Amino acid sequence: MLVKTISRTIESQPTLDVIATLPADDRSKKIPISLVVGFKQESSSLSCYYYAIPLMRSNVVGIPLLDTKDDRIRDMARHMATIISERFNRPCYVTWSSLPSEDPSMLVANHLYILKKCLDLLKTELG
Amino acid sequence: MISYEFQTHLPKENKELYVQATHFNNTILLQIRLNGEMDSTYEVSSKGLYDDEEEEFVRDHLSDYQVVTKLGDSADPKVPVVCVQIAELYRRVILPEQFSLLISMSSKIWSADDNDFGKLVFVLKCIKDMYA
Repeated sequence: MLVKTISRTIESQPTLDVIATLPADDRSKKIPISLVVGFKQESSSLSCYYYAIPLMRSNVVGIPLLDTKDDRIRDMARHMATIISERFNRPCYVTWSSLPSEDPSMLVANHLYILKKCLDLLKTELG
Repeated sequence: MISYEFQTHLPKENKELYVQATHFNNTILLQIRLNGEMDSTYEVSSKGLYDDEEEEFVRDHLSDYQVVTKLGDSADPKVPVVCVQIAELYRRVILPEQFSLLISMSSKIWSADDNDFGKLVFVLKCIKDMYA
């Protein structure tokens, strides 16, 4: 199977809930990463859907596929997709999933943490 | 939190077809990948809302959608057909076993046509077999 999806909670700052669709076999190529990421409780909204891809072959180009008016959400989805695409040299689709209870100021306060934890997870899961 | 998925091969060297869906309060996000590839995205949303009972049958079964191309070809005649059929499957069948659907898919699954009804029916079956 050339792709797989995994469900992960990232713990120990808000706990994050992740669904990631990933190439099963990986160097840097054609199969996109899709990431759904949000806070976890214990229904959610798809707040933003962002796409990025390396322009050449670093230049990665990106665009909102489903935009949000909230800069705090947009920033996160943009950074996530763009940094993932750069990091792994492949296209990336990112969804930011918002708990009914979400205060997006949490994304601002934990911005760098959220990005690095997702990169870390993806590193491991791509090996 | 809840992911749905289904992995098979296009009928009958068989290419891998992978479907996955995440459901949200506003939308469902559906992936349809061909050999892991995915290059287009579309937003499918519903257009608003003696004598005879047929005119209410007509209105109650008039199901039109707006298909917006977010990524990929915005002038493929086969896309709004596929998208509406997927949308209708979700509305009438899958939910249960408001309407917005975001579909990311490989354009390479689809008088230019190849074997389009059989291929459409198979993909619809895959989505249903997921429990979409």
